[PDB]
Amino acid sequence: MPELAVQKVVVHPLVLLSVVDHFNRIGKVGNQKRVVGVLLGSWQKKVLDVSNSFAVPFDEDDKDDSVWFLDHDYLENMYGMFKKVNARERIVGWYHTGPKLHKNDIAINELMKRYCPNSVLVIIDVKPKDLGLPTEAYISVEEVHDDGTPTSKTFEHVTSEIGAEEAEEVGVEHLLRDIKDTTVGTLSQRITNQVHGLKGLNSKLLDIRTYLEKVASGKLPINHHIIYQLQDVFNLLPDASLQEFVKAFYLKTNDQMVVVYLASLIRSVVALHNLINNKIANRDAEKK
Amino acid sequence: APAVDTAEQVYISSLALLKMLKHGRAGVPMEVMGLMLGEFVDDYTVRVIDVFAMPQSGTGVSVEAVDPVFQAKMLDMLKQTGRPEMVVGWYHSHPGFGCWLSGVDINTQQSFEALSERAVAVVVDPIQSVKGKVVIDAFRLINANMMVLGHEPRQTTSNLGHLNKPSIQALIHGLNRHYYSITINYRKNELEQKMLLNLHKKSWMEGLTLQDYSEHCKHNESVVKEMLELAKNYNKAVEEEDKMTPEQLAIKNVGKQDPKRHLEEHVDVLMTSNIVQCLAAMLDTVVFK
Amino acid sequence: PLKMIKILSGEMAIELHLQFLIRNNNTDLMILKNTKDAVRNSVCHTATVIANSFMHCGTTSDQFLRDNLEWLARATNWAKFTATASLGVIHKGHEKEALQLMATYLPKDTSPGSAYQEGGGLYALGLIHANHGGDIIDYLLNQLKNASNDIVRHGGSLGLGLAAMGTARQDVYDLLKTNLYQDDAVTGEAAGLALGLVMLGSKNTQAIEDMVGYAQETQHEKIL
Repeated sequence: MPELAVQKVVVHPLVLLSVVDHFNRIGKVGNQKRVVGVLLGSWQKKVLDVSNSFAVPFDEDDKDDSVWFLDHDYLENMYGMFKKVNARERIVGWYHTGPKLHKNDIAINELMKRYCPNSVLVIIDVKPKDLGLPTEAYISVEEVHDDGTPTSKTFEHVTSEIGAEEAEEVGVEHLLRDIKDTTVGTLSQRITNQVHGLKGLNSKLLDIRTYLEKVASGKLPINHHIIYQLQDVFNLLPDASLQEFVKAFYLKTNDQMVVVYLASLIRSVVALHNLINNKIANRDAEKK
Repeated sequence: APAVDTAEQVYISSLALLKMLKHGRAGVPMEVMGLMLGEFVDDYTVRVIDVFAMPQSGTGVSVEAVDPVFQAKMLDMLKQTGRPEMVVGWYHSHPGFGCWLSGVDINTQQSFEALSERAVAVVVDPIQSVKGKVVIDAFRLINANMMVLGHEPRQTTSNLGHLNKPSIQALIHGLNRHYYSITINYRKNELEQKMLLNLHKKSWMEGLTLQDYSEHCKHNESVVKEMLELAKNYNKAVEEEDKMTPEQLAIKNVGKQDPKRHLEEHVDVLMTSNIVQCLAAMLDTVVFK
Repeated sequence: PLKMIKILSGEMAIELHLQFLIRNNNTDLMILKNTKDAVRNSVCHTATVIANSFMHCGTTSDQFLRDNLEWLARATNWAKFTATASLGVIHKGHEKEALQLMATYLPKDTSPGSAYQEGGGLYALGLIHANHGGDIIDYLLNQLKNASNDIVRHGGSLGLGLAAMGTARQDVYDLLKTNLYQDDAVTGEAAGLALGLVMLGSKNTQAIEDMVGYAQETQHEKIL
């Protein structure tokens, strides 16, 4: 079966909310036993728009990760209904509720591929992963590594971003009781983003180093691409130059200051003498 | 009856609200409808958890769309998942009619009422979901015997009791002759918010990014040239301006806003470009190094 | 210091309050007729029965009882409950009348006469009796416990809570608690509100543990 019609995967805010909400609805499982559900969305496009998700009851044990239940029958019956809603809604792939992928996920993937025409395994997390994306999208690939590993079926990442639809986007604002200090439209928002940026870089940066250690000892298989990309980052380095700002901002501001002060200087004598007569008047006026 | 029919202030969750707006939008002018899954507590609290939709048609809402088969079919799926939900009511979208309940829409609401005594009827406006204001209302049917004896303010008791006016015209007139409209509240949860607020891993480096000198230079050139033009104006302006009231000074110096303010606006735009570049310039070099 | 014992108990205090109010009172028939003509049975009526009862409060007058006999009879629904309930706000103090007048409405006389009225009496009673409660509370517990429908149970639980106010004791709390556990449709808001009333001005470790723990668990609006 094809996994083809993807080069990008955008995911709606609807997708995430549906999984936390659905956890209570089914059984109040709460990621005690990981859930896999259908991932619904558009087709006949290069880009993948994941419009929607619904849960399927799938419990995978915590004794063992090779045993699971996946409710097949629900998938065929839910199929006919999707057209009643809209004819752009078809089964694109499946969702994993995290916290992480498994080797076991290849086997879960073969069953789901029969239904889909463009299966993808997108891990939508029940916990939001950081302030970054709470979603990572992956696609099943047959590849060899020059680590002395013959043919494996594994998950290589494909770029994930968050998108929205015209109907949905409006609805999100109304619902929200946050105002956004992280809007990123203007200078005020932009300065916050820079502080956070540094913190983001640090969180990402640690992982890269532990991965390098694992290969060294605490043996882990080398994904060749990762090592190739790492070395590239260090070589571009140059040193800094210039950039500065003018005295001009102040000049304008001072201009405003003169105008008021001149108006004040004529007004002063008038305003200050009169005060005593009005003051007396006020106290008596107040009583009645 | 006036002695047990009260209005149902509907708490609408993110999963229902978004679903309904999207479904209507794509179909237009084909109208979509469906049953709403939720739970009923109080004698007036309905939380609308989630929705699924019924058959779209090119005449829109009709009797033909409503069959017990679709509903019955759904309920079997509800058991299998182990979701409990009973039916709270039904929804529809009218791009082709106003908020007033069309003659086929009342027929459809009566059938749905036989199944769940407490039934709600919702107009969605998919068209309005394109703009930044969205107007949607929920309603509840009122009985013919109820009107004569009770009168429509009986639905208003022991609940929120906000009665909506969706402009004048057909919408208001149809409201009055047909149903009682009751308000919308949004259910929220902290977790639900947190999902929405989330951005990107990539934005982390985005700010950091060292803005090209080239682009900066384009901005710098653009800023000094406007400034020079305005500078003259600024120069004439200061000879006068002995009086307060800055708007009067704007007519005098010519145009909306003072020329001092125009120069500052430009100085500030440059300042913003400069702020990202210079901060970024040192910051980048030190951290990777 | 013997009369000092009385006043502290609340018996005396009611005598004072009722006398001042009844004697000086002003009550005009026109307000009642104007309202009567305008709205026959409505939500508007609901606000009126409580409100017009407040306007002429602390009096023993028959005038209300005779004139808005017709109001009570016209009413059904939530409007009827308020109308019965509102008799307690008029007869604030009035110790002897408080127990007798309400008695009929209470479940030991009428009960399948209208559930709305049946709860309404229990609620009226707690209102008059509040913060002079000591004798009343036992009677209120027995009544609430016995009848236990939907409607009567809500009016009972809210009524008992008012009379008992500030005792901070397990005996009223336990009865109420049991009502909170069923998660019955209407009673749940009154039983939760009630727990706080009785406990007032003092705390108990069991009281706080129930209110917070059940709030998290439930997603039903009235208990929360």
